[PDB]
This record gives sequence, C-alpha cells and structure tokens, in this order.
Amino acid sequence: PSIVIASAARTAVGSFNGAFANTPAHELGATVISAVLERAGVAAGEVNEVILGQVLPAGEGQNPARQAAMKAGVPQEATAWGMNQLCGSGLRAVALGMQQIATGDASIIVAGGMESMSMAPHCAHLRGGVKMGDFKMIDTMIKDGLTDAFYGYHMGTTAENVAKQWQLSRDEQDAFAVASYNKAEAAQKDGRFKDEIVPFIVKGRKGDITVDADEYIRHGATLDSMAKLRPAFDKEGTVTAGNASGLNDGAAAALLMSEAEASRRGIQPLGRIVSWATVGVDPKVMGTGPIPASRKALERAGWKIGDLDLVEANEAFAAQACAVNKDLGWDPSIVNVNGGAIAIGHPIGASGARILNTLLFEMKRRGARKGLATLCIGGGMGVAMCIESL
Amino acid sequence: PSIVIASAARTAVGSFNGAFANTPAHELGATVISAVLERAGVAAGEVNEVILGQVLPAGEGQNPARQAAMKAGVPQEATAWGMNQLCGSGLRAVALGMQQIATGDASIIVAGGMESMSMAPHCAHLRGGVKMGDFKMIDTMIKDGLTDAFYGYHMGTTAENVAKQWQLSRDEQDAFAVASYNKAEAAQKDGRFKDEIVPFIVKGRKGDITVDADEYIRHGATLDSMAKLRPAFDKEGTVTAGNASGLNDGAAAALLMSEAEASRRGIQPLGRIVSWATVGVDPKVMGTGPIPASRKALERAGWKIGDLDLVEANEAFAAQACAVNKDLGWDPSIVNVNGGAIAIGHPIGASGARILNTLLFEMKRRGARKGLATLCIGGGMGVAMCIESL
Amino acid sequence: PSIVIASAARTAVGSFNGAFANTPAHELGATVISAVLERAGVAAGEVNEVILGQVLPAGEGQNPARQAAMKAGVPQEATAWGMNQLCGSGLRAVALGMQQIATGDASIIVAGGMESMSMAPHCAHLRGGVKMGDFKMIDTMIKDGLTDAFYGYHMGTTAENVAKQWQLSRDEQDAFAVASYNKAEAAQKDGRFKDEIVPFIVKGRKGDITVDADEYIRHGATLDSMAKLRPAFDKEGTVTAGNASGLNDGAAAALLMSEAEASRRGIQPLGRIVSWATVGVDPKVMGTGPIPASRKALERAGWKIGDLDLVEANEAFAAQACAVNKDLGWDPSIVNVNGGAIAIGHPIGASGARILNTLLFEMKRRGARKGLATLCIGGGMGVAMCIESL
Amino acid sequence: PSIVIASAARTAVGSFNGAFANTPAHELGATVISAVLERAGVAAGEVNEVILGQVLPAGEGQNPARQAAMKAGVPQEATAWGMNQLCGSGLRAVALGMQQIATGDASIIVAGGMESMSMAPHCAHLRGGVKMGDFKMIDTMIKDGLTDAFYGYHMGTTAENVAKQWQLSRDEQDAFAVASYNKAEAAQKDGRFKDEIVPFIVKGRKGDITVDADEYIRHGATLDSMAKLRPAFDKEGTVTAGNASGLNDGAAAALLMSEAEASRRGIQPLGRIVSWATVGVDPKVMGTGPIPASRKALERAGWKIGDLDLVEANEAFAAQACAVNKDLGWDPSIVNVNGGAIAIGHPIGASGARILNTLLFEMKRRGARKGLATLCIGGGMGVAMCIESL
Ligand SMILES: CC(C)(COP(=O)(O)OP(=O)(O)OC[C@H]1O[C@@H](n2cnc3c(N)ncnc32)[C@H](O)[C@@H]1OP(=O)(O)O)[C@@H](O)C(=O)NCCC(=O)NCCS
Ligand SMILES: CC(C)(COP(=O)(O)OP(=O)(O)OC[C@H]1O[C@@H](n2cnc3c(N)ncnc32)[C@H](O)[C@@H]1OP(=O)(O)O)[C@@H](O)C(=O)NCCC(=O)NCCS
Ligand SMILES: CC(C)(COP(=O)(O)OP(=O)(O)OC[C@H]1O[C@@H](n2cnc3c(N)ncnc32)[C@H](O)[C@@H]1OP(=O)(O)O)[C@@H](O)C(=O)NCCC(=O)NCCS
Ligand SMILES: CC(C)(COP(=O)(O)OP(=O)(O)OC[C@H]1O[C@@H](n2cnc3c(N)ncnc32)[C@H](O)[C@@H]1OP(=O)(O)O)[C@@H](O)C(=O)NCCC(=O)NCCS
Ligand SMILES: [N+]
Ligand SMILES: [N+]
Ligand SMILES: [N+]
Ligand SMILES: [N+]
Repeated sequence: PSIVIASAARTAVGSFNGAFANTPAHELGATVISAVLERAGVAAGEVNEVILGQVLPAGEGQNPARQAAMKAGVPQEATAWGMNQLCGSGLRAVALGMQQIATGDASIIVAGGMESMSMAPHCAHLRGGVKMGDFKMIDTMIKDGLTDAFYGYHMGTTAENVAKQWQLSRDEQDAFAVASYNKAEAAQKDGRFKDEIVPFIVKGRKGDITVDADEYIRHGATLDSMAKLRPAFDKEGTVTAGNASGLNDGAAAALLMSEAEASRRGIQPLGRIVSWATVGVDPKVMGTGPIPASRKALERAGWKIGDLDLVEANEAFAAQACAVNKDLGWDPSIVNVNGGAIAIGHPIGASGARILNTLLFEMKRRGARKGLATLCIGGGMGVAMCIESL
Repeated sequence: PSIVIASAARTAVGSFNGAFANTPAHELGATVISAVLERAGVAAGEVNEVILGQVLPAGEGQNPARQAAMKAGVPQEATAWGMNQLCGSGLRAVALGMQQIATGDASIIVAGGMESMSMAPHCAHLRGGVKMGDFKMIDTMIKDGLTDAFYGYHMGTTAENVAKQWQLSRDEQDAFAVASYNKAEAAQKDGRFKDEIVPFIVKGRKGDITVDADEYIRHGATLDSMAKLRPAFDKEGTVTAGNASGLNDGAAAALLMSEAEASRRGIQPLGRIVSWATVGVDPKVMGTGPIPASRKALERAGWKIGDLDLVEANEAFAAQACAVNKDLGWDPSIVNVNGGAIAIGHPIGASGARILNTLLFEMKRRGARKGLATLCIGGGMGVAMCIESL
Repeated sequence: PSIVIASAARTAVGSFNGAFANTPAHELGATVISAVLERAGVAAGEVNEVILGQVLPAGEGQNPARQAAMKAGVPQEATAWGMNQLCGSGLRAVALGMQQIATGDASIIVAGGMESMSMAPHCAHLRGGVKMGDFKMIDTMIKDGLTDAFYGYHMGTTAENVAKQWQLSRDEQDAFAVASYNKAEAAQKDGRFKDEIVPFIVKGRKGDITVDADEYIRHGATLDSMAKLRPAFDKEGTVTAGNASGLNDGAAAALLMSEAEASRRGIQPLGRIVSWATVGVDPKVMGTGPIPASRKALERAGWKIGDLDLVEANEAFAAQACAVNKDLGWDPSIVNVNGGAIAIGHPIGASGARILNTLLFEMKRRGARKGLATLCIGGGMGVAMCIESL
Repeated sequence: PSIVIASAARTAVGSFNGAFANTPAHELGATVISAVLERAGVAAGEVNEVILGQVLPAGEGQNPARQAAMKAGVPQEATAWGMNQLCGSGLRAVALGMQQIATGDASIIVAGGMESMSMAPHCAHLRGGVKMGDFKMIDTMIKDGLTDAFYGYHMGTTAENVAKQWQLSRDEQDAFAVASYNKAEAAQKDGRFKDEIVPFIVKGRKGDITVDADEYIRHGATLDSMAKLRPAFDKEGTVTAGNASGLNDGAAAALLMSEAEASRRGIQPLGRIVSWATVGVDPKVMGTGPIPASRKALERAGWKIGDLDLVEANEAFAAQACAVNKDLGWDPSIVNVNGGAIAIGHPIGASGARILNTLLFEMKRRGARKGLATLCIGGGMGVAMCIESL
C-alpha cells in the first residue's frame, strides 16, 4: 500500500519537426524504458507491465506502448498498453501504474508518456468515397490533440477565455513567459537537466546524432521582441507564440515498485506517491483544471498548500498558468524553479511524466520533502499528484 | 473492497460500412453510457469517471471518451479517458475501472469499450513534404489495428501460425465457425440478445433508423459454401473470411460500484468481479493469449477450470479459438453458448466489453454462478476476468 | 481545301459513376477510333494523327490520346495528341483535324473527344509540405472543369447570370428541359441512336458487360416533379439539377479525309465541313458563346439562319440554351430533335463530337442538307461548325 | 500562305522547387504573352487566339491557357485553348498557330508553351471509395509526364534502350553533357540569353523577387564529378542525373502573323516558318523521334542536312541526343551552340517553344539563314520545324 518511484528518466524535448522530426514515439519511449531500468538496477525481465500515455499514435502501428517495451528488451511475457487523457496522460499513467501495484496485480511497473507531434499524420475517412467535391485532409495533431471537440476552437482560445475571465493582460502574460525562458535557460546552462535527461541516439541518414539537450529552450529571450508578436488564435487576443507552449516531441517515464520491494533491492527511491487526483472543469476554461485537481490531491494526502516545498505546474499557456498560481496562492518561487513548458516544450502525451521527472530530480537535488505536479487537460479536466521524499 | 457490476448494456454489432458506417464511436458509446445508467437507476451526475477502450480514434477529435460522457449527460466535473490494449481494451477498461474503486479513488465508474472501424481514416505523414514520387495513404484500421508491428503481417497470419502448430485443418476451422453461426442465429431468433442490446437511433437526413439487432449475424450458414471460400491471408493457408471474425462497429460498457454501494441503492448486480489477469505471449501466436491469462485469473480467484459454469472466449479466429479450448480443456458446450465473434462481430476496442455483456446476461438468464471472459490481444497478449453471481 | 467526314461513331453516354465508373477515357476513345475505321473501311495503318479533346487527363498517364490510338491498333509511326478548350474540345478537335488536311500536312485524321469525369481524381500540391493545419484535396473535375478560374463559382452560376439577363423564369427553363427529356426518350426507344452508338464492352471481374444504350436518359420526366427540385447553385436561383446538364462519361470521334480521298475509296461521307468558328464572350455569361460563334460560322459558310435544316446546340443549361434559340431565332422544332445534353448527358471533352455524331446521323435519316453544331465553353468562349450533306 | 514569327520571348528556366516553386504555369505564360506583344508593338486586342502547350495542368483551374491570355491583357472576345503532345507541345502549338493563319481562320496568334512541374500535385481517384487497404497517391509529374503508359517505366529507361542499341558508353554520354554545361555557362556569362529572356516578378509577402537568369545553369561542371554520379534508373545502367535533363519550370511563346501582316505593321520578323513535321517512333526508343521528324520537315522545306546553318535539338537525354546527331549526321558544332536541356532545363510543356526562342535569337545574332528545331516526345513521337531568317 506504499508505492515508491525507484527511478525516472526522460529524453530531451525536441522542437516541432526538429531533432526528432522522423523518430517514432516508441523509439523515444524505448530509450526511456531502458534508462529507468539501468538507473534503478532492475532488469527488463522483471517488469510486469509498461503503461505509456500517448495522444497521437495514428499510423505508428499496433499499440506503440507494446513496441516500446519490446524494443527496450522487456520480454514477451509482460504486457503493455497505451492510454489517452490528453495533456495529463503522462502523469495519469503513473497513477494507473501505481494502482496496479496497490491492488496486488503487479510488482514492477514502467509508467510514463511518449509523444511525437512531428510524426502525427494527416488523415481522412475515405471508405464511403468522395463522389463529388473537395474534402479536407485533417491534421491529427490539431484535430485529436489541440482542438476542443465541444466548441471547435483551439486550446489557445480556451486560454483567451481564462485571460479575459482572470483579467490577465498581454504584458502580464509576456512577463510570466520571460521568467519561464530565463529559468529554463539558467537551469540548462547550470546542468540541472543532465540527471533527468537520458541521451537519445537519432539514427538517421549520413550519420547518427546524439541528442542530450532540450533544443526548444530559447537563449536570451527579450520582452520587446515578444511584444511584437501577433496573437496566434484571436485577432484581438493576448495569447501569442511567445507566451504559449510549443509543439514538441519527447518521452518520459518512471519505474514503479512497492517501498518494501525497493528496500530489499537497496534502491533509494526518488519519492513516494502519497496521493493523486483528477477533476473535471468546463471545457471553455480547461486551463483551470489544476485548481480543483491540486486541492483534491492535497486533501487526500492530508497536506496544506503551505506544506509544499516544490511545485511543478505545467505551463500550457501563460494565461492559465497565472490563473492557477493566483487561485491556489502558493509561493511562485517554488513553482517551476527550472522553467516550464513555455520554454522547455509541451509534448502532450509525455508532458505529464516530463514535469514529474523535473520535480523528482529537483526535489532530490535541493532536498525538498513534499512536492506536487499538476497539469491542465483539454476538454475540461485536470490531474495532480503529491510526492514525498524518503 | 468488493466491486460488483451493477448493470451492463451494448449496442448492436454493425457490419463493416453498414448500419453504423457514418456514426462516430463516441455516439455509440454515449448510448451505452446512458443505458447502463438507466438500467441501474443511477443518474449521470453520480458518475466519477468514464473509461472506454478504443483502438482507432484518429480523426474523431480530442479524447472521444470525454465526448461520449458529455453527450450521455455526464457532467463536466467528472473525468474521462481512453485506453488501448487492442482487442482486450474493452475488458481491461472494466478491470481498470474496478481498480479506481478498489483504491478508494472513485465510487461509480462507467467502463467498457467502443470502436468504429468503418470511420477509421486513411493517413499519411506529410509534414516533411513529398518532393518526388508516390507515397502511400495508410489505412489506420489495417496498420494500427490488424497488422503486427514486429513481423509486418496481418492478425490472420498469426492464426495460420496457431493452426499449423496445433494441426487444425481447414475442415475443423469451418466446422467450428458453422457452430458459431448456428448458435448466434438461434440466440438472435430466440431473443437472447434483447436484454444486453440497447437500441441505437441512427439520425440521418432521409429519416432516423433504429438499429437493435446484430446485422452481421448470418442466417443459414452452409458448410459447403464456406469450403469454397479462398484463404484470405495465405494462398496455401486455412483461415478464410468464413472461419474468421469480421470488421465491425459497436460499443459496450458496464456500471461499476462497490457491493456495499449497490446494496445501499437496492440494486441487484449482474455479477461480482472476483479476479482478473493479463499475460503476454509470443506475437507470432497471439491467439494463444487467453490460455495463460485464463489460468492466471482462475489462480487469483482460487478457482479450477471445472468450477466455471459459463465461458465467453472471443472468436477472433477459428484457428486460435480451437487451440484455446483444446489447451484449457473446458467443456465446449459452456463456451460461447450464444455464438461468438465469428458470427456476432469483432469491434476490437469494444469486443472485450461486448463478450462481457453476453457473459453477464447469460449467467443471469440461466442462473450460472461462476463465469469467465477472455480475449486474445495482438502483439502477443491476453486478458481474462472471473465473474461470480450474487 | 474540302474535307469531308467519312464516318463517325460514339459510345453510349454513361451516368456519373455508372457503367463507365472505372473505365479510363482512352479505353472509351480506343473503341470509338476502331469504330470509325471499320465504318469507313479505312485501316489503322493509314491514320496519320489522332486528335482527341480531353479536359481531365490527370492520373491517366502520358498523353491519353496516344494511349487510345495505340490501343485501337494505330501503328507507332503515327502521332497523337490531346487538346483542351473545355466543353468545345470535342468539336474544336474536328476543326483542328480538318486543318491538318487543308494545309496538306495530313491525309487521314481521326478527330474527336473523350472524357471520363468519373475517373477524375482528387489532387493536392504536397511538395512543399504541410507543416501544420488541414489542407484541401481538390476535385479536378470541379476545379479544372466546372469552376470559372476568373470568378471562382460554378458554371451553373454563369447560367443564372444568363437567366437573369434574359428574364428566363423557372417555369420556362423547366418546360424547355422537359422537351429535351421527351425528345431523347422517344429517340432512344425508336432506335434513332443505334447507328451513331458503337457498343462498349466493360471488362470486369464478375463478367463483361456490353453498354450500347445511353444510361443517363431518364424516362417520363414530369413538370411537377421538376418544379419540386431545389436550385443547385444559387439558393434564390432558378437552375436546378433537372434543367441543367449532368456529369457523364463517353467518347466520340470522326474520320476525316478530303472529298477526293473519299471518292477514290468509294466512301459515302456523312457530310462536308463547310466552315467553323470560335469566338470568346464574357466569362460571367459564357452560355452566350454559341450566339456569336454560330453567326461567324454561318457567315464563313455563306449561309443564312433560315437555310439550316437541323441544329445541334449543346444543352449545358436550359437557361443558356433558351437564350441562343431566342437570339438566333431558328425554328426550335429543328433544334435537338433527339434531345440534348440535359437528357443525354454532357461529357465535357467528348460533348463536342457527341452532338456532331447526332447531327450527322440525323441529317442522313431525314435527308437534311445544311446543319450546324455549337456548344458553349467555360471561361467565356463558344464554338460552332457548319456541315453539308453529300 | 507565308506565316512569320514577328516576336518571341521566354521566362528564365527555374529549377525544381526553386524560384518558381509556388508559381502557377499560367502566371509564367501571361508574362510571355505580354512580352511578345510589346516587343512587336502589337496590342493585345489584335490577337485572335492563344495556343499554349501544357502537360501538367491538374489543379490550375479551367483552361490555364485562357487564364494566361486574360491575365496578359488579351480581351475576352479572343479565344484560348491548351494542347498536350508531351515534350513537343511547345513546338507543335507554334505549328498549330501557323495553321490558323494559313487556313484564313485567324490573323494574329500567340503560340507557345508553359509548364510548372513544381506545382504538379499528387492525385488519387477516390470517388468509388477505398473500403479497405492502402492506396497510392500518384505524382502527376512522374505519371502523366515522365512514365511511359505502355511499358510502365521512366523516360530514362527509354534512354537506356537507345544507349544499348547505339552502343553509347557512359563516358560518351558524360562528354556530351559536359559540352552542354560549358556551352550554356559560356552563353549565360556572355549575355546571349538576355534578348530571349523576359524577366519574371515573383510577387511574395516578404518582398518581391525578380527572376531574369536561368537558375538551372550549372557552373564549373567537371567530367569526373558526373562519373561519380549513381545511375538514376537502372542499377547497372548508364543514364544518371548528370547526363539527363532535369525537372524545371518555365514558359515560352511566339507571335504569329502573315508575312504581309508583319510588313503592313512595320515589324521585322525573327524568321519564317518554312515547314514542319511530326512522326511517331517506337515507344521503347522514344528518343529517336527527332530523326524521322526532321527528315520529313527538311523534305517539305526542300532542304538537305547540309543546307542547315543552325540546329536546336532538345537534349532530353544524352543517350538520345547523341544518337539523333550521329544518325542525321549534321555538324555537331552548329547544334545547341548555347547549350541544351541538360544545362538549361526541361519544362516539358514549354521546352518546344523554349528551344525555338534560343534558335530564333541565335540565328539573328550570328546571321544564320536556315535553322531547324526538333524534340523527342514520350510514347514514341517526334516534332520538327524549319525556320528561315528574313
Ligand atoms: C502557438 C502556436 C500556434 C505557435 O505555432 P509555432 O509553430 O510553435 O510558432 P513557432 O514556434 O514557429 O514560432 C513562431 C514565430 O514566432 C517567433 N517567436 C516564438 N516565440 C518567441 C519568443 N518567446 N520570443 C521571440 N520570438 C518568438 C519565432 O521566431 C517564430 O519564427 P518567426 O517569428 O520567423 O515566424 C503553437 O505553438 C501552439 O499551438 N502551441 C500551443 C500548444 C497547445 O495548445 N498544447 C495543448 C495545451 S492544453
Ligand atoms: C477476412 C477479412 C480480411 C476480409 O473479409 P471482409 O472484409 O469482412 O469481406 P466479407 O466479410 O464481405 O467476405 C467477403 C466474401 O466472403 C463471403 N463470406 C464471408 N463469410 C462467409 C460465410 N461464413 N459463408 C459463406 N460466405 C462467406 C462474403 O459473402 C463475401 O462474398 P462476396 O465476395 O461474393 O461478396 C476481414 O474480415 C478481417 O480482417 N477479419 C479479421 C479481423 C481481425 O483480425 N480482428 C482482430 C483479431 S485479433
Ligand atoms: C446539376 C448538378 C449539380 C447535379 O448533380 P447531381 O446531383 O449528381 O444530379 P443528379 O441527377 O445525379 O441528382 C439530382 C437529384 O435530383 C433528381 N433529378 C435530377 N434531374 C431530374 C429531373 N429532370 N426530373 C426529376 N428529378 C430529377 C435526381 O433523381 C436526384 O435525386 P435522387 O438522386 O435522390 O433520386 C450537376 O450535375 C452539375 O453540376 N451539372 C452541370 C455540369 C456542368 O457544369 N457542365 C458544363 C456546362 S458548360
Ligand atoms: C534524372 C532525374 C531522376 C534526377 O532528377 P534530380 O535527381 O532531382 O536532379 P538533382 O539536381 O536533384 O540531382 C540531385 C543530386 O545529383 C547531383 N547532380 C545532379 N547533376 C549533377 C551534375 N551534372 N554533376 C554533379 N552532380 C550532379 C546534385 O548535386 C545532387 O547531389 P546529391 O546526390 O547529394 O543530392 C530527373 O532529373 C529526371 O527524371 N530527368 C529526366 C526528365 C525527363 O524525362 N523529362 C522528359 C524528357 S523525355
Ligand atoms: N513556447
Ligand atoms: N465472420
Ligand atoms: N440533367
Ligand atoms: N542535368
């Protein structure tokens, strides 16, 4: 009934059509699965199941989570499956993997997320036939990942709904984004991402490429050039490409086992999963998802907001990230101390486990005792998890 | 914790490009979600989470499970997500929903599966651009649903591997299929599918159509006409369209709650989830998946194979379905007493909950005490669950 | 400088996605080329060049006119090419083939048109790549065939412009269309199309099918049933599917040689090409094209409007066909005596030679001496040709 | 009776996906039509018809020749149409325009060719529907332009057939290409292409670009670097990208009128069309097309091979260009004195008029009296034209 995170790892977050432009998601997930096994001293033959969140798997083949486990050396006797709760998929898979051990149905779980938004294809239903007229080739990334299915507009429009409702101006969102760019750039140059990042070998034509640094992180971001950017969703809006997360590729996961299992193996876990929660909200303001999700998770853990030593709140948009900080009222100096998704990137299926990796390694590095990770979810949902160090 | 299935429902299984040719999967799932709520006397405002297995969601929009819950009246405060374990997705979602209640994280769960193989689009990655030459538009149904990602051939080829290793001839597979067609046709004419089936209204322009009968069920199947069919995968093989499951659309789900919760509401549950299991096998012979999965489920329940009163083993192929019966050795007269997927249909993401519906309502109809449902999974996996009546 | 039409033939006009749904245009053209050779007693080795009008050749391969000639038995030493003047392509190709003999550059020409609107594919420029967002698969039939490239609307909208300028009401267009349906229906049942139609054998997998009757001809068109039809282009317009031409497939051609050549071979020509003309008009009212084209053709032939015994004016739309009849003032009883494109069909690339075939054989049956064929052309053009019997 | 070329012009030949990557073909043709009118002092209202050869018009709209004329200022009263004889379309259109004046049906004709191989889309017939399985998106450039419709292989394979029958080694083909690169590079540096080239303004968003130089011209071509090139068609073949023409965009045309018309307007014509011819050959060796076509043109002109002062023979492939020169036996020093299609480029629909422009202006530059232009045509055809200076 006590589940710990024995190890964690993530690939570098690649830009849209960048280093991982032609790399399938399971190839990134396989590297992460092998990394959490080596870092914990656990062999692949000991894994019972691999649970990987993924939002855009179209065209990758039968169950990409199974392909990642098999390629990482996990034997055929184990099982693997994918799940989709949009942006919270990477974190919910960890909660799902924790429940497999809590119910006594599994002993060792590799849980996380993987996403290749670059490899997302364009699709169209053509079985009935198009007898006459033009038809649209639909971008699966925009349709199945970034567009609300109830109102039809982009997730950035939901951020404009939060910005108008919370009275967050353009200058306040740009200032929040600049702070995120500077924190991520300082953390990258100081090597605070080296422990969590496992290098990925991009096997391509004309030679292999080793990717071990987040390429989407901007250097020397300026407030004046960001004020010149046009709004990306509403012509009279405030959300721009500068104060919003990007389109990215990456993978992240963690190795799960019971606290007694880790103690017999001599493993010092990165943290203990104290509680988790998922709550729904109005799809028009889905960015407010972390507000009830974090409160329920802290309530289940018996913690107060002031008890938290470190917080990782995903920065899908500067508008929604400002609202979550104002509502919950926690000290912003402990939230995303090494930057957020505005600078690091936002691979939907993997962002949930990505910020968990950043949370775990920063908690151990500075000796934080209580931490929380949370994300907003499209369609009006949120997920959160409380972590305690051992 | 003791979790029971308070109610269950399913749509009729439609043929490929048939009654549900232009109906999205979440529309079928929404009808099933509302049905299990009315059948149990539980309102939509009481559901904590909806968990729906789905293999082919490309082009349907952000998280079709969330769309099904919202369309069925489930409030925005609740959560919803999809999961993919291929053919066992519909059944695993019930086991996953059971774990949400076992860990005290939820109270009432709608769990099941939905699949629209007809609405599966053709896709192609076109972000890098096609400078010269032809490129392939990939059928997501074949690629992401029916083709093994490790060996490259169809799931029907894996049935040929099972037929060769178990020495199951063409006449033995056709005889098994004829038995499935006759059992399903007799069950349909006797109305044994009426209780589990909830009608679906296909809203069109030239009038609405009510679908309340499985259209893929064949009437008067003859052994001689099936012996004339050419093999559909191997030119010198034995698996044909007659002795194999079809491509179908449909949805199925169940309402989950604790046994004490069901007693507080005066609900007579359809059954109690005693145990469940999922095991992996060699992808070349994925049809053997139910063999170790069923024994592991019976082992966790403390049951012997002889203790089972009824069995629902998915008939993905006659070759794999014969092998599972020969290895486990249970009485074939209690396995798929109302027919199987060869005659009823095989909507991959929903078949797990489809055979669970047939299992639950047949146990209640004839007073069976111990039941088991199991399916084979592509990529070399299997899933099983044991059900006991109250 | 006197070129006669030694023989002529055409396939039956098939409906959109009908009998010729999967038949390429050059296969239909090859049958017409072989027919006019046998009907005139000329061997394939004697043809110098084949000129076939075609508007929609995308996806059919290198020069479909060359494919039709080679398949029809025309030797490799001869030449072949296609031309595109939209709806007047079938007639202009005959005039172009006549000029080959008039300038002494050729002796025997097979000229006509072929069109397979059913086989017209959907296209999209994808060399630059689609990094993000949806893109349109463009119907080549609508884009390159039925949409004005200067104003962007359908040819039916240009018909509404002619109806508005000429004050042609809905009842006047429907009454004009009914006359065409009744004339075509009576002509088909009386066998008046048998001489001009050469049967085509549609080779399929489940048996060959011989198509020798115009499939688009409807039986018993009623003024009341057409008055209930909704307008097909303008919501407050008058052009409907009943009073407008359809989308059809077919091929037609004629064998051209000098009058001395026909006399040396003992060939009785169907008629002598007296004159031809092509004039442009405003693209907004392209249906008025036949008005100056016919007057310029009659001027070059030295004929008066009253001298014509029979007229074949293409019925692309009832609105444009009424305007040309009122302006030119010829007796409507001699115009389209066997029906027009509203009832028979409108294969764009072949319609020019289609109405020429009907003109030649109708002139021969009733002994008409002077005839004229004309069509309207998209983009604001018209073509006409005068024929005199031998 | 005697038709002269009053003026001629052409755009620069752009590389594949280069300066004209997003420029439609009719935009290039419109500039050429306006150029030949201004250079001759003839207003747009005096042209009777515009004839433009084009092989790949899919997706450009209704009759791109009509779009080019209207955009160039040609009034709506005139007519326009396109024609397709593959690689000989640009030259055949000039012969066709000459026949319009010879038969007294027109007085002033703008004839030439235009081609945008970069804007060629990918297509697929989808009206019947794809019920199951993958399907191919067909590149219209390769299928309708570069692939033989009778044998299924590329035009480069037909060049391998000519090389095999004529025993043309790899070094012999490479030496011919090197000579073409050096002659074309020297002609560009000396400004010998400035008179025939009319600048084209590429209007874009981030600024306009003026294209007035042939971009496909290679600088400092080395014989050894072409020997290192891999064969592009046959793994054991000899035709490579160095000794074969490229994929290019461009447009070219000429102003046609009678000799008396040019004298009445005070125009100094570029030359007189003495004769023309088109002959077919074996499709396997389509590169031999120019051999019988040139002989028939010289026969009609009453000229011997020794009477020719300058020759422009299209260099579709080094294998076919060597064979036609060796068979006809004309002095290689007078053929393609300014380079050929290997270095200049090969826009299929415009190459016929492209080499005519180079022929006309080079004859005037060095005072050549008798010239001939010829091209090979896919599918087994050839075209030729004899020009004499006034
Ligand atoms: C906002 C969005 C539409 C932008 O698309 P994009 O391709 O990522 O925008 P880009 O990364 O190409 O950057 C666009 C341009 O802005 C500039 N720019 C971006 N950020 C900048 C910054 N912080 N400072 C200065 N310039 C910046 C870049 O230079 C870039 O090139 P350009 O100026 O020459 O055009 C897209 O990133 C997006 O939708 N993000 C949200 C993702 C999402 O919703 N996830 C789900 C959350 S629930
Ligand atoms: C077999 C398969 C490849 C194609 O069959 P299909 O696409 O459904 O096409 P059909 O069902 O219409 O069968 C086609 C023909 O067989 C005939 N047929 C099918 N079953 C028959 C039977 N039991 N008796 C007689 N004839 C039969 C049909 O009538 C039809 O005849 P026709 O061609 O003259 O119209 C497809 O059904 C399939 O992939 N099945 C496996 C699904 C799967 O792998 N699921 C996952 C397992 S883990
Ligand atoms: C007019 C047009 C939009 C209609 O396309 P369409 O819908 O496929 O025409 P259809 O006849 O196949 O369908 C029309 C409907 O009205 C009915 N209908 C059509 N003509 C009818 C008539 N004369 N009387 C009664 N009913 C009629 C048809 O039965 C059908 O209804 P249904 O299919 O449910 O039974 C299309 O044919 C068109 O664009 N034509 C013009 C083509 C063109 O521009 N050519 C070049 C001119 S220069
Ligand atoms: C032969 C063909 C397939 C190659 O086209 P292509 O390869 O795209 O032309 P490219 O310039 O892109 O060649 C690309 C490569 O060849 C190299 N190359 C091309 N020509 C070269 C030369 N003369 N010397 C040295 N290198 C050369 C390029 O530098 C480039 O190097 P890379 O391998 O590192 O990419 C194509 O040009 C073709 O089909 N030509 C025939 C066209 C035709 O048939 N027209 C109709 C007449 S019948
Ligand atoms: N960003
Ligand atoms: N079946
Ligand atoms: N019609
Ligand atoms: N080249």
